[PDB]
Amino acid sequence: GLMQFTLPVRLCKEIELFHFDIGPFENMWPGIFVYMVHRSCGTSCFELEKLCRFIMSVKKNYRRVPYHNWKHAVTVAHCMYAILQNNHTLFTDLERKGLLIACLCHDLDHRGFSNSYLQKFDHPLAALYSTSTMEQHHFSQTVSILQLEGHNIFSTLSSSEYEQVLEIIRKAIIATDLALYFGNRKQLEEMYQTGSLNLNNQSHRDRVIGLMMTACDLCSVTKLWPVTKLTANDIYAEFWAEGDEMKKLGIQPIPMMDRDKKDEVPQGQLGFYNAVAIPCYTTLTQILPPTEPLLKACRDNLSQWEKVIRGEE
Ligand SMILES: Cn1cc(NC(=O)c2nc(C3CC3)ccc2Nc2cncnc2)c(C(=O)NCC(C)(C)O)n1
Ligand SMILES: [Mg+2]
Ligand SMILES: [Zn+2]
Repeated sequence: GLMQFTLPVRLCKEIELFHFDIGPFENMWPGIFVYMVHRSCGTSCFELEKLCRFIMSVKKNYRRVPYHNWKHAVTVAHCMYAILQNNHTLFTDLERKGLLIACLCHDLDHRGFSNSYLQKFDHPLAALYSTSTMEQHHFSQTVSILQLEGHNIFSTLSSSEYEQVLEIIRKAIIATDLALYFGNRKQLEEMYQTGSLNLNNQSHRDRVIGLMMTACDLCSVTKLWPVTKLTANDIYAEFWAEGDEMKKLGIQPIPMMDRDKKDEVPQGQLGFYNAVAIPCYTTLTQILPPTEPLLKACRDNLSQWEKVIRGEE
């Protein structure tokens, strides 16, 4: 209770910023996450012994893949921290509790392959879950660990408040199916612009929380260039591995996933920045102005990709 986590000065300062990198020291990441919970939610939110045992079970059940790993899970959790600490009054006590835990669990048990490859491989999870195949599997994993003994971190909530938070976490983990981002944003764009957006409307809240979960998920496009550039390599290591497996089924993969098509990558990032990221953060700023720094960071990294095409690097 009187046991505050304190980070070295550089981290203490640099963790409040949006563009923070959580560093290459794995064993610090659980402390970082706990520091973030305590400042974002409170020292009372979670029994510190149940939290630490949860955190380390979640860590155990992320795999050793290049991108969709334990570092991603913590990275995404930080971007959510940053948003909440810059939107102090807007979000309920349960929302702050739920969301940080959703982000840490969003990609639980990721294999390094998309929903499309699970379908075309005819994987069992495709049979169980036709749409948002992995994201439903992720949430299934979270629920499984929450229920392990000495892991129920929400044991002080009422039966209703506990259903509330698992629903927040369910919607939040499904939201990270990018195939749902497009319509969700498009519906928030109109609502803002026609001025019918209303944060007391709980169907609108689910949408805005949906945007926050994309924003956080893609937040490697919102780092300083050297972190974004280097994380590109990790994401494309999963992409090219999946295309290898697409080739293996007798399917010529989309250039993105074809490791013979590395020349096309800069342009592919443009199309991604213009098509998915700039619009994601634009629409997020319009709803949550103090998230502007994610847009600024995104655009800077958009410019660095133009500069790579122009040969200046
Ligand atoms: C050519 N191309 C690249 C794509 N995606 C990515 O490059 C990308 N995806 C994600 C996850 C999925 C959200 C996260 C980071 C990413 N890049 C990145 C850059 N720098 C640092 N870290 C990460 C797409 C794409 O998915 N289009 C959308 C579809 C293909 C679904 O239409 N198309
Ligand atoms: Mg995912
Ligand atoms: Zn993710």
